[PDB]
Amino acid sequence: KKILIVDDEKPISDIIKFNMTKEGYEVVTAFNGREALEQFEAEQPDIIILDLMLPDGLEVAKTIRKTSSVPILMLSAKDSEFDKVIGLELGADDYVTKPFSNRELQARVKALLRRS
Amino acid sequence: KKILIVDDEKPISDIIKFNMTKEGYEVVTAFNGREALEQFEAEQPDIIILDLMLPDGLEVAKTIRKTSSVPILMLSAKDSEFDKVIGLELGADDYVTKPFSNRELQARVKALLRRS
Ligand SMILES: [Xe]
Ligand SMILES: [Xe]
Repeated sequence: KKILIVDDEKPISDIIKFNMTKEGYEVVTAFNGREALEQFEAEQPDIIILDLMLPDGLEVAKTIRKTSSVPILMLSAKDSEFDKVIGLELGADDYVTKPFSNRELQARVKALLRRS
Repeated sequence: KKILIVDDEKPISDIIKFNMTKEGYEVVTAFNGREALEQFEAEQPDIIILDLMLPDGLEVAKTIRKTSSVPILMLSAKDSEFDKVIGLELGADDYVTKPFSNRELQARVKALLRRS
């Protein structure tokens, strides 16, 4: 399976990339909203891990949902009700906060792919 | 023309109703998100003035846009960039803050109907 990690912090992007590669996923990366959209169209990932804050995540997920039902897992340091709810309502299938557990992230990615 | 005013404060709802009636609009009212949706479907207004905070406005406008291009003018006490931008991106044609000028509200309603 192919995962697109949309994350503007190269340290976090590398941790997720390393862990998904170890699990046997193919990884493509993007570091802003424009790159996320280009990678999305060109690579057709099976799942996207999308941070909410990008050079926004809300906007990327909105435009994606115009054409695609690809599962989106939103990742963010923002952990209030309002953040989670508006990520889910704007199309996220799931919303995990940072810092996260590597094993939980993996379990939640598999649960998204299982249902999809 | 028919205006649906979705506002959960009966004092503000009455000020807008009074002013739109004086301008020759037919007015229907709704005081929460559920009533807004019911009035929308049953009354088919030409325009909707939608407050953002309801017993949300963001959710109402989202679901409306699933089926309809009816012009939406968002009205709110929240006046930050983030509020305006996410109201517009979630489908509002316009975003006016409270307190507002009665004459400006009227001018902006007419400008929405002119283009539509
Ligand atoms: Xe958005
Ligand atoms: Xe929403």
